[PDB]
Amino acid sequence: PSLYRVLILNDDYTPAEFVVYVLERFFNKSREDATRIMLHVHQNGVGVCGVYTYEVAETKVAQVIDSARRHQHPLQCTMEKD
Amino acid sequence: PSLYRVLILNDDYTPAEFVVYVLERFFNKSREDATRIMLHVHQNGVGVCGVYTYEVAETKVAQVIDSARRHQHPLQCTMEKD
Ligand SMILES: [Mg+2]
Repeated sequence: PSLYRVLILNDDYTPAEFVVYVLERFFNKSREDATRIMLHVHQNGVGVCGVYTYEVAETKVAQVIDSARRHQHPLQCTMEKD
Repeated sequence: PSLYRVLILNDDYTPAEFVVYVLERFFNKSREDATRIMLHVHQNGVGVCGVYTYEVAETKVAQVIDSARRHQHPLQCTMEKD
């Protein structure tokens, strides 16, 4: 079964603390891991949030976009085969 | 040790035609394949260019950044464990 990684992209608008919040809320990240991934996205432009089956990855991507827009942030989230 | 995927990230400055050029030249993509990946960059924010050993991935990333900046484009190219 081929799994899929969920990615978040950097942007200049979305607050760092919201990205940490998203990682903790939707990707079961510890505070430390969420902070490191957020910083990785900031530094490298993209970061890996988790790995799931195709349909679950689709769900996570959707949940992040929904949350982000309702929080008034343009945060971009997508997926790739892992 | 894993192989490593080379990624190109979207930005609001780099011409589509230059992204296609980079994919053709540095990642040996056919015109259609280069176009396909470029459109993924545009719509999803990131596209996969190729998968290589670590040192070769580093080389590709470097060659893309070198080419991009000399052509006055801010195109970001990075790598992740595949
Ligand atoms: Mg893999």
